[PDB]
Amino acid sequence: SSSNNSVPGAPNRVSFAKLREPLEVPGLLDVQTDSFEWLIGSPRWRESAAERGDVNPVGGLEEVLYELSPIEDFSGSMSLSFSDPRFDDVKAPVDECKDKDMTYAAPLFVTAEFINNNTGEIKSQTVFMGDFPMMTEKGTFIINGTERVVVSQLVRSPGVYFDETIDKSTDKTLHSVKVIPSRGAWLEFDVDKRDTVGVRIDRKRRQPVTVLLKALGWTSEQIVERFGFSEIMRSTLEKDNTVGTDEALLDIYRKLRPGEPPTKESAQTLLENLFFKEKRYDLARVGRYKVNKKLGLHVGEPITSSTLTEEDVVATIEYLVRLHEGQTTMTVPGGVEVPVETDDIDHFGNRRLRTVGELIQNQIRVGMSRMERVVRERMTTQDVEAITPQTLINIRPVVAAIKEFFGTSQLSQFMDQNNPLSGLTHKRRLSALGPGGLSRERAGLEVRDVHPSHYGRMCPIETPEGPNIGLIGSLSVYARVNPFGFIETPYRKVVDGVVSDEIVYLTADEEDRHVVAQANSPIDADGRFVEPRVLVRRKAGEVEYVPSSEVDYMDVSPRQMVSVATAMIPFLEHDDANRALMGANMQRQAVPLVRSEAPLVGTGMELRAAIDAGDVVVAEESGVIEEVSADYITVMHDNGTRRTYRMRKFARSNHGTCANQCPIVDAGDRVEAGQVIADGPCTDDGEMALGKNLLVAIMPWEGHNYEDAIILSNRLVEEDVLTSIHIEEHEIDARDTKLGAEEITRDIPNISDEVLADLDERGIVRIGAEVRDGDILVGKVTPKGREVRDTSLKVPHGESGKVIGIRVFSREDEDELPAGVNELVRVYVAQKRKISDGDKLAGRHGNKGVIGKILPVEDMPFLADGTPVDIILNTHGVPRRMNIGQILETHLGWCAHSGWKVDAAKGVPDWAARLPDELLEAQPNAIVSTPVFDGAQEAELQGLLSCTLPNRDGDVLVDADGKAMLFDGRSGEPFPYPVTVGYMYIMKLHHLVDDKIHARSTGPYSMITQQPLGGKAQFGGQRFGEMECWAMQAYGAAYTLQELLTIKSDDTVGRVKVYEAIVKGENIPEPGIPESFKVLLKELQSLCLNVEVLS
Amino acid sequence: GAMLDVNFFDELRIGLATAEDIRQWSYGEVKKPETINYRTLKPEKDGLFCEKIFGPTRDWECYCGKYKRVRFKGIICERCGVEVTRAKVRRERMGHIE
Amino acid sequence: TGGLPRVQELFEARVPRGKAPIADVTGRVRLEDGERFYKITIVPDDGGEEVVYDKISKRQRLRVFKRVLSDGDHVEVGQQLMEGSADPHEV
Amino acid sequence: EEVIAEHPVLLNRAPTLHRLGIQAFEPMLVEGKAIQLHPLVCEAFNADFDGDQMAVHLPLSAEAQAEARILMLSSNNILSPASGRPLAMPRLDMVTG
Amino acid sequence: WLSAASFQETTRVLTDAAINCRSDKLNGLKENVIIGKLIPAGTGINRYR
Amino acid sequence: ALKRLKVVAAFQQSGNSPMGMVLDAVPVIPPELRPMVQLDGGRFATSDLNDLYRRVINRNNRLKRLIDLGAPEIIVNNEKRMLQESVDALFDNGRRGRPVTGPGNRPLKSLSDLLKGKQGRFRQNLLGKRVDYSGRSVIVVGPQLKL
Amino acid sequence: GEFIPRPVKSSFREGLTVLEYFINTHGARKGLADTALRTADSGYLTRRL
RNA sequence: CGGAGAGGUA
DNA sequence: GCGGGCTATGGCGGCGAATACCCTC
DNA sequence: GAGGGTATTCGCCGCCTACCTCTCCTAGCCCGC
Ligand SMILES: [Mg+2]
Ligand SMILES: [Zn+2]
Repeated sequence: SSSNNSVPGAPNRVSFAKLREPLEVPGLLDVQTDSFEWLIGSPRWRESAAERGDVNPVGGLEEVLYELSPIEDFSGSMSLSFSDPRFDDVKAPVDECKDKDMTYAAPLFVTAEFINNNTGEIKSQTVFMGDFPMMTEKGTFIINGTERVVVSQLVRSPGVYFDETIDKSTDKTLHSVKVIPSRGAWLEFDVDKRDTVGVRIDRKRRQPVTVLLKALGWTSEQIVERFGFSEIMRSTLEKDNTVGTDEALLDIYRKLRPGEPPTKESAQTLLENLFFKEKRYDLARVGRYKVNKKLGLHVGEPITSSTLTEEDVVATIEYLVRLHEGQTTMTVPGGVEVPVETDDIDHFGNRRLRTVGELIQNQIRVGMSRMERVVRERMTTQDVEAITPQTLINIRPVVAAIKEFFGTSQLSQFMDQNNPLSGLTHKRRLSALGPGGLSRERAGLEVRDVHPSHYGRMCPIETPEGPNIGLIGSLSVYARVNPFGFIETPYRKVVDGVVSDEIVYLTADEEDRHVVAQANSPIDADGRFVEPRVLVRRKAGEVEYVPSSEVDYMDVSPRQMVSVATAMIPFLEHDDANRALMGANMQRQAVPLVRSEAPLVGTGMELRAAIDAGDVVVAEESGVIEEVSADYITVMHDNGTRRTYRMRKFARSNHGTCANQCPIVDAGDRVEAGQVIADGPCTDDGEMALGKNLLVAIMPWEGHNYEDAIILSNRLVEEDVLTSIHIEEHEIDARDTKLGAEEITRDIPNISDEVLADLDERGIVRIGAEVRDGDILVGKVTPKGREVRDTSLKVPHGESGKVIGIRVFSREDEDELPAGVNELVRVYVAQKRKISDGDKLAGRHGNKGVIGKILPVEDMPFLADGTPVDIILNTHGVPRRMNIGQILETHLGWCAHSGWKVDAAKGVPDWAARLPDELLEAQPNAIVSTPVFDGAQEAELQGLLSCTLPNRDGDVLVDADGKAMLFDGRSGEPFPYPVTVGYMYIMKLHHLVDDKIHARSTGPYSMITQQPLGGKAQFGGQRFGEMECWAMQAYGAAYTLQELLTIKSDDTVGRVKVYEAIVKGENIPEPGIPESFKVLLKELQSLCLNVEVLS
Repeated sequence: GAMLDVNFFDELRIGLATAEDIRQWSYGEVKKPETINYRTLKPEKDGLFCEKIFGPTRDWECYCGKYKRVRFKGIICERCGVEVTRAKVRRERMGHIE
Repeated sequence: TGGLPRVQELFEARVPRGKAPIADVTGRVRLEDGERFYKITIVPDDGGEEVVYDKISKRQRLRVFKRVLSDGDHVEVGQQLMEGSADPHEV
Repeated sequence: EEVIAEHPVLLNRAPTLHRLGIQAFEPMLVEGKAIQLHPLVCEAFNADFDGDQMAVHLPLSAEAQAEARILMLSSNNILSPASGRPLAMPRLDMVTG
Repeated sequence: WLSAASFQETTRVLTDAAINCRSDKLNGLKENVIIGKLIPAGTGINRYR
Repeated sequence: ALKRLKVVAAFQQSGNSPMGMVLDAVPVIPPELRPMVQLDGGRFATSDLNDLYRRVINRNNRLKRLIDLGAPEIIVNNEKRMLQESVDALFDNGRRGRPVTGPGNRPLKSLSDLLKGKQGRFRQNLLGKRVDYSGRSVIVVGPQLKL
Repeated sequence: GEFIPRPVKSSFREGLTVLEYFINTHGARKGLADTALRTADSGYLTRRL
């Protein structure tokens, strides 16, 4: 009945679930953590591969080194090779780097051996290859003291693809094929609208296939021996108008290298160098595997090639010619049977995933290629018997590539740290847009779709809402990635009509040739479906009623297609997809409240989500708590060892929120390994807590909750229910300056000591001081040539709070400062924000809105016992938006808060027959759970509403319908009809009105086009666009438009004159000529155009 | 027709510019690919930011330093050759490359 | 087209898409039946000359004006013989 | 409070699809940091209260103020210029009541 | 040539206008807006202004 | 002949010779409209216009030296071609051949780019402005107000 | 754009199963994509008019 | 406050 | 030996203009 | 082989508005101190 019986110290949250889960949810950071230990070839990855891929365990760095080496000159008199990459201990701990500014990296070394092929002398050395950024245990990278996430990229797997199209002119089904290599040259073969098979090597003229066929060494005899059963194949040679092996080669040269002697040897070199050597063409292991699978070439020999071959290039032609006709089977000589068919380019078998390891490997590969070019250049301009490995290797390209990737890439993204869920969701993203993928505008509506192959591998609900709709996705819960980059999802094997154990991981390609059943299906613990028919995805995601003897697999749980954030919405199946998407996205925007409290009606995906996120502290090993304080826990292990955990208090996140850890254990308790020993930002007893439980009413009220507005009580402000803490970060440094030298000190000229009261001896303000909008935080002076110029740090407009911490790095203390600085003083100001009018709230069901009004607690609808409601939500928003799940949540929340007791005096009521024990009775403030797709039914909700406990006296405030009888606090009369009341879970989004208010009259101006600046942070003004100009013109209001466009924006004299007139009692002057017209005139003149104004 | 502008506009004409027009617009020639020096943080001479072509960089001042007051209004510097006027002139004057 | 693209092509005065021929002189027609082509000949009442269009694909239907278009039927000057959208430049 | 009396203000919501996207009102100071919009102009502005924002403009000269007061005043713009139907009509809760 | 250059294809319009040596009699909403002059409509007509 | 006469009559009717297509001088825009700024610390990042002007000036000076000192025809012709290409890229970078790209393999902003597009001079500075006496905030419903 | 012949058989009061929800997501997302495309398409026409 | 990239709200 | 400056093959539709393929003299 | 009439392919142009936050702008090498 309970939710999480595996975690040692878990709360007893009871569940309404009826279905057993065969498998436990995997680790939620395993992709990011495993794809990197594969890169560095850690022992753990080696052990993991031993029970699977023991045939050839090689890491990414080792593979790159083996592929690159040996490096030999043209004469072959010398060589250079690399082997056994090795890592040393990280220079500094993760906290040290995150604090100072250093990158979390470790040294890398490789054993380089130089062999002279004419003397036999071998010289070996250990060459330092540079610092390698390492991954923290949570799946992030610290680059320049900032945490980052390397997102996975969805791309098209290399291979050969056949497509089909209809010719408009003649209604003929033209076909095509394209060999897509990795780092190679394209090779098409079309069938045009004259039944003439052709080629388009690179982007050249459409040469007939027979050209290259003969150029490869074939003759008409063989060309008609293998090809010829197709009419077009023979007709190609019939009308080719050219013949001859050397003639064909010279034709290919005419089409390939224009303007150079067409010699047979040169054509051989060009062709068999472009498409066959080793280094220009790289199908890669995945590409070779896909080509062998498609063209049915080999099913034996382990893949030991990355280059094209004659058999493949002729099998492509055979496949195409058979395809065009109507054939549906082929068996290329010495190959297994394979069908003929087009390829869907969106399928999850035809598009793979590039993870962090592969991207970093590619960047290291390009750096090593540059270094190889350098070493080959230097290997011929230096004397022999003086060359050593250290004298030829230049590490600069590799370090430059690593820097560029980790600092200037579209996949290395700033981590989201609004709350624990946002970061975890960020680490599990699948993006299609990147260096090698689609484009945000040029992408059509067929790549922004939900494909049937995505069932169980990418969540269909959680996507952005704007231009990135369909381009960024989220990995599912039970899904994993295989060695080649194709995502797999678990399935439960069913044999002889019995749903057995032994989960087996499948791929989309494999899954397309089976029949899998629905998880939430009736089984009776005997391996035999209770019901006759079960919906199943037939072949192309076609749900169908099917005989029970055809099923071959079964989903693990009815919670397998959704992601982590979508699995925390209770009653998800009662909400429409749009509102569910809104709620899933909004759950990642909630701010951490000052005090956290877990829901009453959660789902269950909140303990594992919190633990895997890593914001809680988990005991390393079992033991007995010795001394617990606000700053440190000390577990006295069972072997005499003591390990003290330190809690990070009142820290700052990337998004200004407050991260604060609190121990939740006492000094005598005994803990177990893996038990939650402290809490985090949005956690309560180890479970996510992003909001609060509030008593809600569902009536319209005086038009204040009009059009999605909200009404709050004043208790939530007095008692600090929805209060939050935010932190700012002010930083200033003193440079050397051409002027020469600058100092931070209390010596600020022209200012009395009264203003500098809060300043101290050094120059910084006192911790525990109060700062308002405009106040010296770090007083300094820079001699701009005394010349001393006060450029002291000031509190930005609209900022206030208390200075809680100051960090100063001094060059005198041999700190790791940037180049050309001496001090890097930094400050922190924190302030508590209470809920106000204009702040945004929302639930888990896409019900958002701003706070229209905050009533006093006296004139609020109060129940018969005198308890006011906390929040009022309008009735007109619910039935239109198809998110009825909020009403069910309110009902169940009231039932949970009130506590209940099913009266099974004479048999359990028929509506509680399938209700687990420990759920037939509950005590007030009981926490329950309703899994996302297997939870509380409506009959159970009605039954529970029918039996709830009285409050203090024998009075039930809410009847069977779930509606109470309220009183009008503003007039006193009771409302004529009952109202729906209950408890729902509300979150406070990061869209506070204090950040969205801005005004201006005058201030900074731009320099080229002398118009106000844009932005709330340099004052700046609101822009009067072009459609507003159209509106003003349609009103027929010439003078307002003229003043707006002339004297308010870019009329330099006009602005000063207007200000001087308004400050006095004068009348506004006349506008002049704008300043953006003179710039245009000068630009037109600069384009050599004589533009003049004629009177 | 109206030089800078000033209202009472009647027509705005456009046309190709001959070498003579382009040489008449220019106040000088640019014949050195130097923009600005780093040590003194001043524009070079005969560059793309010369103060003897496009105008003074400081109101009523010379790169020579000979004249640095309003009283020296309108006199072309005898040492550096930079005319003494307001710094806004750099938004108007143009140069040419032969 | 039946939406914003239709509005755009109407205001851009482009050839519609499913351009349906429109008569240019009142007269009877010797309608002919064939695969991938329909021959529609304009036999004017005056009898000066006969215009004809034989490239009409069989996919498009025949407009119903006054009964469906039939062989040997008199038509008006601007009547649209087939079904679809007329090209603005011809009317 | 005396200074702002009888001085109209221009409010604008983006996108400005049509003419009624800019209308002139009269300012009265309130408590908070949000702008209070009369419920009957929402359809003209196509605005809602789930996170929408708006801009504010102040005409200075006498001609601009006269234009705001006579041409662009909200109470004088009740009918849609496109069709002539009223746009300050009650809706939702008012219709139900 | 000033209202067409602000709509589309600035380069083509400018190059053709320069060859044809076209003169712009500034009379229109867009042109008067660009040159900062009262638009000729509504309260900007002679009888009203 | 219709198009030919279009262009020929265009050049005939007015007193505009067709000799303005071939340039002997190149105007330079004023500096304050093509300014160069310094990043944090005092390091100047060059503007696109300045780099193109610099390339043209370099090529012009080197060709002038080659012609003045005397040289085989091939070198002079090659330098004249490299000056033609630089001047073409100044006015319109990317129209012919590969765009002249700066750091990070991105094409430079020529003088033509200043006038065209949604971010050009017109549709960004002349048909719309940034105006003072304006603000912005969130909107809430006031039911006690009047129309 | 073609209809699924299943069809979806449960109201949002009862609670759709997993397959019904998945096959509903298709039409759910296509509408938002089309809405973005249409808001992009309309402004160009309005400016031209 | 000039440019490039990433994320987001209506 | 280290620092600073100088140089060197996943949009798509519309449209027009610069150019393949075939009968005629 | 030129003429006149068809096809054919390539290049250019266009693709809503307003606002908020965050990180980074070359590499090699030759000369100078
Ligand atoms: Mg809204
Ligand atoms: Zn001087």
